[PDB]
Amino acid sequence: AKLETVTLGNIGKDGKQTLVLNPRGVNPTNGVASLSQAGAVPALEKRVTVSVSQPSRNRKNYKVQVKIQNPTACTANGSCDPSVTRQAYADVTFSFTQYSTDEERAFVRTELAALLASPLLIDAIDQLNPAY
Amino acid sequence: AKLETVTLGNIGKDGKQTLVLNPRGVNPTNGVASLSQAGAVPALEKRVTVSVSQPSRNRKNYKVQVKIQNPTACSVTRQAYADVTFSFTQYSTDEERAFVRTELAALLASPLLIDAIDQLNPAY
Amino acid sequence: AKLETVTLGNIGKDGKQTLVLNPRGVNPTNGVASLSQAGAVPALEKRVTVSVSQPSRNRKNYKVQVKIQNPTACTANGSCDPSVTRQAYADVTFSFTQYSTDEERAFVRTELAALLASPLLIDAIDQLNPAY
Amino acid sequence: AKLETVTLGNIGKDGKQTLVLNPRGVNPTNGVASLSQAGAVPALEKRVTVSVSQPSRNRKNYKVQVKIQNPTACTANGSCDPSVTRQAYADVTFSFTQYSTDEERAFVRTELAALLASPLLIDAIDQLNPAY
Amino acid sequence: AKLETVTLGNIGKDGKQTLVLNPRGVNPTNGVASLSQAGAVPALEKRVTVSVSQPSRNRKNYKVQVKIQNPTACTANGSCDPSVTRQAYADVTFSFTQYSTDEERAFVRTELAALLASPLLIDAIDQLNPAY
Amino acid sequence: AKLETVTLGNIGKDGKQTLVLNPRGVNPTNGVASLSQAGAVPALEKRVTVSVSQPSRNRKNYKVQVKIQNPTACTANGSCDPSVTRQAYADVTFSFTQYSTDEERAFVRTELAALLASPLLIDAIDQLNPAY
Amino acid sequence: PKLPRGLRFGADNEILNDFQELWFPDLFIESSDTHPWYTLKGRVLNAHLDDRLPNVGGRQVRRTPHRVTVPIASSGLRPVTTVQYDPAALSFLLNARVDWDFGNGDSANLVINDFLFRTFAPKEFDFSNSLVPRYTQAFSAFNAKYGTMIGEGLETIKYLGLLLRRLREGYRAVKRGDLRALRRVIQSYHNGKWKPATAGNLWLEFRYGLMPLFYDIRDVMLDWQNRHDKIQRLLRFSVGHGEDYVVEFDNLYPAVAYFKLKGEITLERRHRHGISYANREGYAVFDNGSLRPVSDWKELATAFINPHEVAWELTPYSFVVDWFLNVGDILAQQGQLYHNIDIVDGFDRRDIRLKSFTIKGERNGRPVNVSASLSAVDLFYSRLHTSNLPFATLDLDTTFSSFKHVLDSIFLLTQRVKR
Repeated sequence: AKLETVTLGNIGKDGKQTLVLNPRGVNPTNGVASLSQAGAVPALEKRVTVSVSQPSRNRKNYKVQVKIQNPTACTANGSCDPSVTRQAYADVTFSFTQYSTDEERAFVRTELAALLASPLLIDAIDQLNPAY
Repeated sequence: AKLETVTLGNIGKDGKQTLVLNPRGVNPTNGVASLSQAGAVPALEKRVTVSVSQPSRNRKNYKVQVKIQNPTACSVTRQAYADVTFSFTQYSTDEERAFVRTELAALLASPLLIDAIDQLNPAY
Repeated sequence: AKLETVTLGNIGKDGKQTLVLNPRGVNPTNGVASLSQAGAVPALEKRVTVSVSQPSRNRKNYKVQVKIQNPTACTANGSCDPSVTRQAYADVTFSFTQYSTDEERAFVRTELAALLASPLLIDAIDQLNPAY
Repeated sequence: AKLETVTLGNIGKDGKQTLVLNPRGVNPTNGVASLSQAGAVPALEKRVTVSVSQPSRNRKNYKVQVKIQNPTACTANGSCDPSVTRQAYADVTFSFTQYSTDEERAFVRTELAALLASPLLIDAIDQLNPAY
Repeated sequence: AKLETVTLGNIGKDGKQTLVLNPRGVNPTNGVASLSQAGAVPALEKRVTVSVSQPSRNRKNYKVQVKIQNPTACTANGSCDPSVTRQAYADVTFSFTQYSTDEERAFVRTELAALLASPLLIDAIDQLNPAY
Repeated sequence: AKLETVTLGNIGKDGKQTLVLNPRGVNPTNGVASLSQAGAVPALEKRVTVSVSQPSRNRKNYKVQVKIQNPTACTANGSCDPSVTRQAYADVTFSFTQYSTDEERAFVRTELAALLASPLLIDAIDQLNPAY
Repeated sequence: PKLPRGLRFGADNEILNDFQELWFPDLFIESSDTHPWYTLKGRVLNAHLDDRLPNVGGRQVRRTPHRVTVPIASSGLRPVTTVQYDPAALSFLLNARVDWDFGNGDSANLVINDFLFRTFAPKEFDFSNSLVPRYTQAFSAFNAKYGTMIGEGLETIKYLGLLLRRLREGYRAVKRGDLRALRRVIQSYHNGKWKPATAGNLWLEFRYGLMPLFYDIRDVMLDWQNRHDKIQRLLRFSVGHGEDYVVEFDNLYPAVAYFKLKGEITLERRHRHGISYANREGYAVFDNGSLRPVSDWKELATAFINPHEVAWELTPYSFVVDWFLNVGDILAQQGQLYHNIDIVDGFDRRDIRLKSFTIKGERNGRPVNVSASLSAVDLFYSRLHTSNLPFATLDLDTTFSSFKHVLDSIFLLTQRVKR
């Protein structure tokens, strides 16, 4: 799972835009690898955090956290560069039993990916339509 | 957000199996819709719950939560589960929301997160 | 009373505009059906809610609540999406007893409907003029 | 907001009856005008109260109130005076900010009217059926 | 018959909490009073029951009983119904010989108060530690 | 809590009186503390015991027992040696649930300490105001 | 149209259950394909096949639409629902892994998915002769099996009535006004010649002067609620008998005539019948919109023992009369549980469920080896409401008329209490 340039293909509503997050580094204090949108102003960049939390004697459970934030530019008509106005967060938390199998783990993976591609969650998030 | 049968194809390590999730009753105690395997017994085994909590005195900041649960038996001997929580502000736009959805899907399909989930290896 | 696209035709001062509230759903936690006009910004849309409370043990009275919310745009000369500045609210709560009757229920409905159009309430809401 | 006789026609389930409410005395105790059936006894039976509380410490935010009440009464086989067996009533409110504009106030008015005319609310009201 | 409002102070470790106890009645069987906090909820209302006895036949000494309930009122409990999770019992019992004195009673009274106020009993009641 | 000289204040019935309480050693046979003032005979001296217990097969609560015995020593008119004539009890029991917190624990302590100074307990104990 | 399918309105616009649709619904035919496709993955005779062809040819099942009920009794008993699902042919998926290594260069190994087969469904069967006998003996032992609890309930309820009567005497003494005569009941608990000490007061000598009475009332009314619970649970008799029936499936060819699949399928069919009992008057029209809860039953009992009650210093009379009135209300409500108790509902159910199976492949010298797991898709399930009970029933009206009498008397007694 070496870090390196992540280029996610078609994304958004129409599926036309592409994203290029450059590899920054890894916070050691929590074992968190960080992925960053190519830019200059640290407040103006889409960010992703990948953490692989191994089991301990307090939880005895493997974990993967994947967090993604997108900030809004809201460029102001001058007077200086834009200010952070809105910020979309997403947080995925895979919770595996140590005995887990790569097979089940990939099942959970593609399962969540397909659910996030299906029309149900499409309207439940894009249009915030309660599941009903 | 209509509740109906969901056919997830190309899933697994090699993207071959398929999951048929039929809907159930929306939990009125907290307003959460549910889907479960085709059945019969796996219906009460596999679960996919969806909720969209609108703003409140503690939320502000819509919170869309999607939980997945897979118990493996042979009596349930193991239980895998995942939870996704999107927090969106009131001025957020569906452009933003679909961007976020699609980005998260493209990440889960990207090599890094398959590496970090399937074999559980930190990015090093 | 199944949900579906509600199209109010003529409404407003001169009676020329029309409104299309699209069907969102029903919050089941409180049994509240909701309707919204077509848009994208949750904070910038005309919304309506309908709720039907049956006679509880501590109430023993049928209730119908209908609310309408309309926010102002006040879109700025750039610098981001508009901002909610003003919020017009309307709330109606009709109430009967268990041996209530369809006919006098519709009677009260139509009575209030025509009151809303009579010139008294016209300038009472319109011009804020105390009934005098 | 002058007080006079109001004859509301096309009332009820099929919209054929008519109600004439003549004016009353504007309540000094709270500044609220009153209208009542043409009479005689129904003058003290049926009521339509209208009030407009101006901006204050509690009120900010003008508040317009309309309370309609219709008491159903009956005469037992042997009695003379009619005793009220049931009591209908509904309460409409519009809370409007100090910078509100009259156009939007009338929009709100007409929107509430057109909804009360919409089949959805007549179903949920006249028939007492949750929208489902 | 005790019908006095007690305005307590210096509650908790910080000493910045205050409480008020208003009488709620008397139990004309065992010489018991009742006092509560202002509110309408069992968990949010703290109980104080004092009781004074006199010799009749079973015993030859007085009894001053005092039972205080300080239920833990939780806010988030699935609805707006703050329930109880931890019931705080505080039971105090006295026994005075019929030939004792108001001086002796005041002596025990003040000694109890001072021990409670000192850092002696605080460590055994809050931190739960034995006498090293 | 801990063996130490506890300098009390305001004993008897005035804010000027004080009292010093040195420890007398703990008894491993039972585990109950003992503090009292300089002297030789317990009848002449003033005793306070404390005891703390933790969850076990006996109970499931954190029991804090406190007793204060100040027996009246008579040393003339009959009993030449110090004899206990009048005995006064001070049994104070604190019980709490396994999942309680320190502030829950100190709430009752402050309640009782300031109630013993409040006027209710003063005339309920000293004057023995009936509570019928 | 307003109400869901299985509901209808009453006289005063009250929610009611539509029997004509509940017991005699409109069946409809459906042919909704569930898995009309199968996938084979592997290699057979040195040929990797991964096509996806259909398997379902034609479906036909009769069944009933979706319905809703509402309890038709205080205890919350719901009426039974007529349901049908009688597929013309059964359905069972087989996710097997066929494979066999034959000589002269003949090997096969692959996995099948979403492959189903239709087989006969034995609908024609009836175990009435075996189920009807298993009611008479149960009824006969019923009274010998629960007469004890019924009798203790009958005595408990009378004891409650006696307690309420004594309380009513005390309250009437209060209302008329007297301090010494008010102690008529006080002398009924102390078991001793209690003497006065000073001048008391009416409400003071009644608010808690009757603590033993209050404790007794609470305890025995909780007692009655507990027995009540069981007793109404005792108004239902469901019994069923199950048997095994092995079946054979016709031959089938998942591949293109490359190998035959045979074997056996083990199922069991069980015939069940359940008889119920409730009122024979208001069962059709039971007001679900106006009833009291079950918690107030404990509320009233604990009210007098609650040492937190301010109405004793504002309006004792109102609070005590409301206590009386609500007790009488709950009593009358539960009364309908024992008025004209007879057969009101009856359903007969026939259901088939798989247990085990067997598979045997045979094409040339028994070369196939099968190690699969079976799962059904469609199972015969027919539940029909019936009113004709061709056998002696247990009419439980005579044995409950006493309870009805008691509750009516107690309600009269409590409603007789005036301000």
